[PDB]
Amino acid sequence: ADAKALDELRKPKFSSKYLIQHVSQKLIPAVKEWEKSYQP
Amino acid sequence: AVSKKEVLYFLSSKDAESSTAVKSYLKSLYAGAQVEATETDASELIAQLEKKYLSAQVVEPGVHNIALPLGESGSAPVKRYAAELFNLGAQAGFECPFIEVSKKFGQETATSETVKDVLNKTKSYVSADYNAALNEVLSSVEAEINGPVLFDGKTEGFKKFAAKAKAVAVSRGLPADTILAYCAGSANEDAADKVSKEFFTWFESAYTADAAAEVKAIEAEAASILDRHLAKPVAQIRKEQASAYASLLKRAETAKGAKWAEKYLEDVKAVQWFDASVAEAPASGPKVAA
Amino acid sequence: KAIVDALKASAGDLAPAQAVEAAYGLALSGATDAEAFKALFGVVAPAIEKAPDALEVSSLAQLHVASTISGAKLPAAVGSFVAKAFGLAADAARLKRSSAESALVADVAAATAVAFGAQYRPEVASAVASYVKTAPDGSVLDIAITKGDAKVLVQAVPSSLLTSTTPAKPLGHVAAYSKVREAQGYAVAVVPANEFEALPDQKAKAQYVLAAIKKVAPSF
Amino acid sequence: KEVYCTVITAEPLDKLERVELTKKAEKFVDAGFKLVMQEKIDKKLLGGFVIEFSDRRVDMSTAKKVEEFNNFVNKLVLSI
Repeated sequence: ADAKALDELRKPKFSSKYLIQHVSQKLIPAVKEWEKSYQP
Repeated sequence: AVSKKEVLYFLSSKDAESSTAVKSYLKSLYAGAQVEATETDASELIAQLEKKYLSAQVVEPGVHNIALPLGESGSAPVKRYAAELFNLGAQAGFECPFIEVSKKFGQETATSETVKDVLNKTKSYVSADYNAALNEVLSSVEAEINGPVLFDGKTEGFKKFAAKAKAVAVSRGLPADTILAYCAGSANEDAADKVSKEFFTWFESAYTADAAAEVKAIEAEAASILDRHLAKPVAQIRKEQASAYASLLKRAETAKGAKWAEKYLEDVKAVQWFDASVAEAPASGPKVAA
Repeated sequence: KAIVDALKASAGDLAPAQAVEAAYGLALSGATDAEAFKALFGVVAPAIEKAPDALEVSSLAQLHVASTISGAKLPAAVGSFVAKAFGLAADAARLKRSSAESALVADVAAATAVAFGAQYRPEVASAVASYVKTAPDGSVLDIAITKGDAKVLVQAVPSSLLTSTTPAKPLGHVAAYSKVREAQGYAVAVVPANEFEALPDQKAKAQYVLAAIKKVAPSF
Repeated sequence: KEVYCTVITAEPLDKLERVELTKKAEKFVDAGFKLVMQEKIDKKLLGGFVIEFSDRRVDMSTAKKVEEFNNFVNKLVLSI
């Protein structure tokens, strides 16, 4: 309950870090298959 | 979890939720787990895009851990703020800002053979008051030679412009005779040391003059946000901020299963823990277990 | 020989992160005194077994250097874990590479393709993509060449690992990176950039690379 | 039964770089037609080649690859 920790109380809360991670988990595996299937 | 490339960026990082998953990954390797192979592929367009979106996961908690020195007297809170952003960029995989923006110039103008083109491809990275002050000096040299000034340098028509654009740089306030001698150096290390100490005198006066302009804009933004907010009645304020809080919780609760929205609402619970642990003992603050 | 004899008895006054950089600096300085490495690893190996997450991976990789060069063995739970933490701390030096080292490593990998014979541009660049074998601890080696079972690693050390004076010889950590791969089966040919980029043309850069491989592995 | 075309590259070609390009462009003509060649240099291309077939153009330069790379990345990040 109370008296959580220190190493997880040092977390900055409403930073992005996971909307950034949501893009890179849906941009990087979606652009890996773009240049392996790429013809002009 | 980490995908073996995020954990390599979070080794040198020092923010809390990245140091929590590294210490969880380091505890697994002690318990007989095999480290996976680092991927020997993903060509230079994909690799610099992974660097862009992995440095952004080290920068973004690190920016929120750096207190802005708003409304402080002196340069040392501004130099603390710039030094915290330097060590954040060094942990996120960036080099010095001098090395990282000069790499940006040589990347933007790899194919530009005329000096009018380097003033038109590096327009986003140089000041528009300094892009204009080098376009007027360009046309004063473009009128004399009656020809496009080429981006070669050993042409004598180049240093017709380069000795005139150096006069602009000292007019703007930056010693270009000191900056050029730092990136070229000298033979002896004793005379390279006194041009180093005159370069970093400019450099420390450059980022502190740039961090303070970033602070003086946050000071001016919060002052115009507050004076717009102090002109309302309180009942308008209480229902405008309860509407924006409710519009942003339903933005996070309609998206479920996403890692960002689950961790968003876990932080809404962690703010409510902070307000509950202060109400138990307000003279001591939040209860930290030790 | 008095600094290392001071560590034989007073290796209980040191923190476990302080005892790593003592033994790492002894293994880099060529210490044979195993009574120090018996004492210095008596600080760290209980502390890693106490909490493995306490030391950072930059300090855990210095323990894999120290337990390899003087050879003083760690526990099997610790030494297997610390060797895995050298693969992690080597890729973080490779992912966050200075990009003038990347401009150098891709230049040394090209000049080691010219030395093994490639006079055209599609046959130079087809070779440098084959030199990127994975190290056995999980890492990535940028120039890893194999002829049968004899492996030669070419390591480039730009300026950050060179001494800042006028002789400009490489610092002690490049011998750490050599002798750990050398215990993994490689013949490390170290090429410094104060010497490599002083050459005027690409085939002269190839003969300095090939002189560095023949000096280390004479069959190549 | 030839095909007149001109190839613009970034650097002057090697004799293995030419034979590697020639069988790569010979599937852009739908026969056993030997496209003869013509070499041109433009280092505004960041490596690669363009084949000016005088009716059609195939842009396999990397300067068009990195420019079509960024346009694909800038469209996913506006949707994701």
